[PDB]
Amino acid sequence: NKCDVVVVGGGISGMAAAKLLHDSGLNVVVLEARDRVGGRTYTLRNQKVKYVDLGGSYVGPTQNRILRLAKELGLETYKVNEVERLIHHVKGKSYPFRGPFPPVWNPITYLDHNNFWRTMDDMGREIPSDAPWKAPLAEEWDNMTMKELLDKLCWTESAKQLATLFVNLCVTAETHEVSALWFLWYVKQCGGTTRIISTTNGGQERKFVGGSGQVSERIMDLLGDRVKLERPVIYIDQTRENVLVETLNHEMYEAKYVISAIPPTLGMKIHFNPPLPMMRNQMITRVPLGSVIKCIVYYKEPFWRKKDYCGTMIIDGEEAPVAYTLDDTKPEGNYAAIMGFILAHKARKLARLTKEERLKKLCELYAKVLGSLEALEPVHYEEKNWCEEQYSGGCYTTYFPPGILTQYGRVLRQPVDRIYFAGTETATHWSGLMEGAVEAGERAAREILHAMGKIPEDEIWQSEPESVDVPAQPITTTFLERHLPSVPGLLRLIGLTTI
Amino acid sequence: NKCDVVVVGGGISGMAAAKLLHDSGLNVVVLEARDRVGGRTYTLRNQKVKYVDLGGSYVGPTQNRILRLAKELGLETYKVNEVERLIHHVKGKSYPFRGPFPPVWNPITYLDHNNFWRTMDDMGREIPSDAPWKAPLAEEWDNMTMKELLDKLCWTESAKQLATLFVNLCVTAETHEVSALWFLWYVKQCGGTTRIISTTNGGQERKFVGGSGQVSERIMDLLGDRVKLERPVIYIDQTRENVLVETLNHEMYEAKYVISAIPPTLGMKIHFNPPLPMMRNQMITRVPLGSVIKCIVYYKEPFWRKKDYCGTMIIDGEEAPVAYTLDDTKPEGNYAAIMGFILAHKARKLARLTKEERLKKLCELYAKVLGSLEALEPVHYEEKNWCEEQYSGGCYTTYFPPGILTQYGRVLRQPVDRIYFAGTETATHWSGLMEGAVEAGERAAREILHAMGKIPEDEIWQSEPESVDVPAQPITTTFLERHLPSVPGLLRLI
Ligand SMILES: *[C]C1=C([C])[C]=C2C(=[C]1)N([C][C]([O])[C]([O])[C]([O])[C]OP([O])(=O)OP([O])(=O)O[C][C]1O[C](N3[C]=NC4=C3N=[C]N=C4[N])[C]([O])[C]1[O])C1=NC(=O)[N]C(=O)C1=N2C#C[C][N][C]1[C][C]C2=C1[C]=[C][C]=[C]2
Ligand SMILES: *[C]C1=C([C])[C]=C2C(=[C]1)N([C][C]([O])[C]([O])[C]([O])[C]OP([O])(=O)OP([O])(=O)O[C][C]1O[C](N3[C]=NC4=C3N=[C]N=C4[N])[C]([O])[C]1[O])C1=NC(=O)[N]C(=O)C1=N2C#C[C][N][C]1[C][C]C2=C1[C]=[C][C]=[C]2
Repeated sequence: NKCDVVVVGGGISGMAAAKLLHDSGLNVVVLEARDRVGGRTYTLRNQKVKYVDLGGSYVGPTQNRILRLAKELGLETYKVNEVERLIHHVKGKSYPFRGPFPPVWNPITYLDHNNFWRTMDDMGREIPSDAPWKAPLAEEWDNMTMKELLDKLCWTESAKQLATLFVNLCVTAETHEVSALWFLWYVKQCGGTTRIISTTNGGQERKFVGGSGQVSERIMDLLGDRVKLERPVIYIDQTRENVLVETLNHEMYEAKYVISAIPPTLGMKIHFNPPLPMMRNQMITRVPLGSVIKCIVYYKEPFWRKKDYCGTMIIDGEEAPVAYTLDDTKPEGNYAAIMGFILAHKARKLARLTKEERLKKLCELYAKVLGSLEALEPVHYEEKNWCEEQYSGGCYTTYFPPGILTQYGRVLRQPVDRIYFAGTETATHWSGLMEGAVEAGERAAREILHAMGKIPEDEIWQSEPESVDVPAQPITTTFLERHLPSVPGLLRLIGLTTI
Repeated sequence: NKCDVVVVGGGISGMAAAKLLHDSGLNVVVLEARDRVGGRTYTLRNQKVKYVDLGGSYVGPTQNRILRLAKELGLETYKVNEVERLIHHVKGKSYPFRGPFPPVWNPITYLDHNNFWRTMDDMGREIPSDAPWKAPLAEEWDNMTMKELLDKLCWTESAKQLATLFVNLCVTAETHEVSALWFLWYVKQCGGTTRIISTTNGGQERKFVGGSGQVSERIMDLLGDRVKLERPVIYIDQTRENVLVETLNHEMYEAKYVISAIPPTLGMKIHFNPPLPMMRNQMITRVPLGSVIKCIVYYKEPFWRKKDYCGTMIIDGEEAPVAYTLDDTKPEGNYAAIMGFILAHKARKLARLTKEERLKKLCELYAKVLGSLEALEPVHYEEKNWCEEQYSGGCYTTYFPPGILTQYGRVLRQPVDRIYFAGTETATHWSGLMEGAVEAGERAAREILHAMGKIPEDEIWQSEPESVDVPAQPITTTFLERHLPSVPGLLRLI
């Protein structure tokens, strides 16, 4: 009933906010719609898999907040398998390689690929992480889709196809669905192209032993009966001295402040009194989440390793249901498994099939890519289509269609009277991921602490010490990578020598 | 409590559905979130204006359903003033003209303008009204914004600027915000470029005497206590024999079927049990409404008429708060007024100002465009910013960003168990307008009648006889309009 702060949403962000406030001595309540905490993280446990992350899973260097929170809760990480060769499957053929990027041999295609990634990061440097709408060319970039940008930048189909796969994989959306400004911000605020795409030294380096769901679960353990499950919030009334928060199951909660720790668009599920300001009212109708099915196929052994394949496959082409896989085998070497994502339009298209039909398609794909009949012999299968989730809206995160980030972006984490906004979408570093969830939850909590006069203004945003367990190697480039011309750059160079 | 059909939303679509079901002998309840009916229509009454439409207002030829429904309810229309000259204000100068289209005199510009409008309609002919995702090039066109299309098609800045204004005015959204497929469908399903843009013989020909709000009000009068105001729906449960509909004010309604007559995205405000199917679950997060402030400045006299101006202004350029106006003077010739729309990003930008500040900006603009100091002497002002409305989400209607219509469009009016979908967004003719609201409400009602075995399948969709009061003249083109080359066409010929 009565408390200091109501946190709407018991995902990592809401739980991190609640924990910080609780630790500070405030009385907090977490109102969670589902019969579980964790939200876009979910760790299934059964005898066949032991445990498996069906939602958010990967953590890595530079994600120091999630690493610190998890460590404090008694969790450990392990390294995703990248010992053996990666595979790039292009035009029906597999090409093994090493390093974050698939190598390209054609001199022209090489220049084009090199220029694409370089330009993505170049453009990124012009975009403030905490205010992407302040980029010098914000409007120009926001008024273009990523498809238009790729069409302009890529002088080869090879680069365009790989860039497209990259976008689909990064933000579970099609290149024509998303703003170029927003996508460029998204990559930059994850530390750039190399950091976001890498397993070793990147966002996919590690997973939590026992699953990421433990983060939210262990915070719930700490908070006890303060977490209220199956309490979807339907109504927030700020017309009186204390904020009134009502749930679907007919309960009323009274608080000094509220943290909204749900995906921005899911704010639509709440009726507000007084109405939201115009900009937020419209913003929450303009910000969809992406589409993805996370699929894990289990095998007797990690047979790919015997062929000097680590389990990573970058698979291009419309026919492939999954465009990207990672080895999901336990650190102990058992429960051998391949994790694959079915992305964007394919999540929509293939949702029509049965679980068994999807398993068959994945195994047949993997058999071809790995050149291994063993891939046709799965022992178990688990999957989760996040598009079906009423209380998520999709995964991994919210994307911005053209024109929206510049017009409505500044509204995202602007308080509405006594409502403050958490959720990974409001983060400024690794927004979209578990790291961003922690950053945003703790920042929102500290905004309330400041509002109560408990901390100074300069303590709202707090730096995080680097993990000792997961140190970050710097992202480096070669002289040639920095200075090799683009394709049009080479053509202009030829033109001047001709003239 | 218990009834045959619960209609969620008491706008024109919900009211039209409820009326049809009521007339058929079913027990209906309308659950309306606001303290009023009408939704995206709202007629304000006061001494200063008598009445004024602050939402949907215009009707015209080919909109036979809204005209028939209004007539039955005892309403009449009158013609929007288009006797005198229209004005196109370009690069700081006013150019008076007659006919629906502002003329162009540069020959290359003429070819470009002609080709643009022609191509819009050409493309439209390949788009099925009831299934735009079935267009032969549906994916190609859906994966482009209108901005990209205009960039490809328009070889002149003049054409591109006017095309942009057209998009902004049509769908209260920026060219880069919207799918080309969806926009081309939108225009085509309103009868094409000429029909949608025209006052005389088009969508802006007429208004209702006394206001369009009377449509929803008079149906509420007919239905009596069946309409429940300040009942926002929060929860729909379909797990049991009868559908359970719960409201915010703690009431429970039980019905055999439900009609959702709210903007698609506002379905998000309802918690569903069981959850919605995947495609609808995501669809309702992908479909925003546009942004507009409707502004009416009142004057002592319709002074523009004295200068042989009808009051229609098409105003190019970023600086102008309002890109389009119409004379809003009463049929009697009193309550002289100019109606203007503040569109898309300008609605966002100018919302920051006070009502008085917007009035000043509009009056100064009108003084410039009309070349009249009389425009600086308003006697009254009314405005409505639809972006602020929790239970609308915007106006005039829902737009589809690139990629959405092809991926999710088929979901729009697909029933979910015992929930059927009305609302202007689900119409196949004049979707977005009051006409579409009536079409969709009556179709949704008839889907339920068919589900109950009361009517055959072929009666779900019903043709509408042409209004005798507002007959439609055909849209015609000249030989030269049809056959003159585009700019690249002329270049290839050279
Ligand atoms: C789903 C997913 C997947 C499948 C995957 C992934 C993910 C996801 N991610 C993301 C994560 O998960 C996120 O971010 C997080 O989790 C978030 O958090 P937050 O913010 O907290 O949120 P949430 O969870 O959602 O929560 C919320 C809550 O609330 C609630 N509600 C609602 N509504 C309501 C409520 N309550 C009350 N009332 C009302 N009304 C709900 O229920 C919930 O609970 C991720 N992340 C990370 O970190 N990691 C990972 O891994 C992930 N994932 C993914 C990834 C991928 N990656 C890839 C690979 C390769 C590559 C890539 C990318 C790029 C490049 C390369
Ligand atoms: C806003 C607006 C404006 C400003 C303008 C306009 C408009 C609008 N429009 C549109 C109309 O209005 C519409 O369409 C209608 O109205 C719709 O209907 P419906 O479908 O029925 O829907 P609504 O109204 O929205 O209703 C709904 C209801 O529901 C409710 N809710 C919500 N949620 C809920 C509820 N309930 C319970 N629960 C829950 N949860 C609400 O409240 C409501 O009530 C229009 N239209 C027509 O027809 N006309 C006109 O005029 C209009 N407007 C406009 C126009 C413009 N035009 C222009 C000029 C020149 C040109 C143009 C265009 C193109 C070319 C040229």
